[PDB]
Amino acid sequence: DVSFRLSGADPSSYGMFIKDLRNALPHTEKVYNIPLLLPSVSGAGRYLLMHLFNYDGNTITVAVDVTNVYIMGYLALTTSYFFNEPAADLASQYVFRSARRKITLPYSGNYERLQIAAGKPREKIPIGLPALDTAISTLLHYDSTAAAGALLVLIQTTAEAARFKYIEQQIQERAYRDEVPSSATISLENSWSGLSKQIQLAQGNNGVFRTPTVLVDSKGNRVQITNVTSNVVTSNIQLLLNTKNI
Ligand SMILES: *[C@@H]1O[C@H](CO)[C@@H](O)[C@H](O)[C@H]1NC(C)=O
Ligand SMILES: NC(=[NH2+])NCCC[C@H](N)C(=O)O
Repeated sequence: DVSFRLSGADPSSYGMFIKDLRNALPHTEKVYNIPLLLPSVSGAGRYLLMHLFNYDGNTITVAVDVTNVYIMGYLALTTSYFFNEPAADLASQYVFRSARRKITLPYSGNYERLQIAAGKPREKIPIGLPALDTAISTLLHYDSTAAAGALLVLIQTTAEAARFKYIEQQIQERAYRDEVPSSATISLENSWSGLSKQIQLAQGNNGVFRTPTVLVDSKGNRVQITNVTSNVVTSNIQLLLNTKNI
């Protein structure tokens, strides 16, 4: 398990949490020095538990699929909540079985559905450590519209930060003041599957991507990534989605 406490949190302790989260994900290979997530894991070992504590010390436990860093569901007191998705339904066979009741949320966990449920795109939802504290608090008591927004915050401040150092740093900058994600942040989130694939394809193509990946940089300019010498590959991305899952 990994844990993060918002009480006394600062950029350093958040950084330690994200490092723990990355290190909890199993891999047998690295591809261009980036850990390659496993094609599959059977049984309960597929799921990592993240224990998150809000500023008041109340807690939720979030189940994460270790092959893709997707959040499947979470436990709040004696109630479990899962996305309306076959993969989350499967997760519910292994995690939080001692919950007194299980609620299936009225949406799947992908960005498009969550944004529809929340009533706003995540370009408009502030993120940061205060937003994460709020999100944990929201998830403690069921409200599906509010939860969709909280889950968008949760996904970006945990999973997305684990995947990209740039995103981790963006959250560190928002340790004491929320701010909507940069356009670069959104671009990276949207491109993880694509980048993971092209980095793996580059292995037998002399470090060259079979298909260029288009991204937005910190400045707001649109740029093409074509090979593994790009800063996004050498410095930023921290986990690769296995091509068998793409
Ligand atoms: C590879 O990407 C680097 C970094 O962006 C770029 O400067 C260079 O033009 C590219 N080289 C090749 C051979 O694709
Ligand atoms: N990167 C993440 N933690 N994403 C959470 C979403 C998980 C959800 N099961 C999905 O369909 O993606």
